[PDB]
Amino acid sequence: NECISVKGRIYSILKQIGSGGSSKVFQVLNEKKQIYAIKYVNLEEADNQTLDSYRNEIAYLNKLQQHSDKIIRLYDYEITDQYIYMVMECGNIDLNSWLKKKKSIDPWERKSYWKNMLEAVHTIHQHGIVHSDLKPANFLIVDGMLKLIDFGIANQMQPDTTSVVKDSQVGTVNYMPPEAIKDMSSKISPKSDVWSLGCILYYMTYGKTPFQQIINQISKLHAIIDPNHEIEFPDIPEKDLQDVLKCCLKRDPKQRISIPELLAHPYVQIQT
Ligand SMILES: [Cl-]
Ligand SMILES: [Cl-]
Repeated sequence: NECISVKGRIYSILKQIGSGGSSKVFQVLNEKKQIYAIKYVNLEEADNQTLDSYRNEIAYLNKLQQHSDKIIRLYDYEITDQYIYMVMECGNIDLNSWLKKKKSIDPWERKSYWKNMLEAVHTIHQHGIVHSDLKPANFLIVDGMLKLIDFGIANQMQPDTTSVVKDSQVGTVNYMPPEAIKDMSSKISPKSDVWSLGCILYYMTYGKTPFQQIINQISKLHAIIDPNHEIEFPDIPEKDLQDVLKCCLKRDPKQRISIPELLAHPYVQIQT
């Protein structure tokens, strides 16, 4: 059936994982029958700003390879004026797809994923990137590890079928930090990613993001910035987890906990 050549290396297409804006992802095999994911981007009719954002995303992905194995591997790539191919490490399943099909998450699993997420995001912060759009879909489960897939630089959407890609009703403000919303009139910092990570852990803890129940988007944004609107933190066995969540979801980012401090938190450091 179909092949893709990248830097002269031939890859046969096992299957298509999804589509995007003008994008496709495929599971492929090399000549030794080792599996990879190839992202294809059609550059035809794409503007400098999008090109530049992909160029910049690739440069960062490329550079940060060496710094953390909680970043998706970029084995190789090919860029012309007409297209991009990126040869990347293939995963098992994204975190959102995984969480959506899980009844309840094992406490140990949750903690372990939490550590992976902190480390990946810590890495990008150390190279001056604030992602600013973190959600479960930005993480891929690989060998039982979470790996960050993108840096929020590229104007890309993670792979899905035709109906989802053309669905105007996807794109949540459920993970959006208060300081971004008050920005609207640079409030965004590494603390913004802490809030979003906090919403992911909260989800993995209580089965919903903090404001998921507010269905009107404008109402939801109103609740996110409203200090008087209390976030519920139901008592749970893991008191360290409960604390983490309270520390990540402080509306004032100066009061909000940082990543280096999350990495020294009991929830992360003390076992059983
Ligand atoms: Cl895309
Ligand atoms: Cl629990």
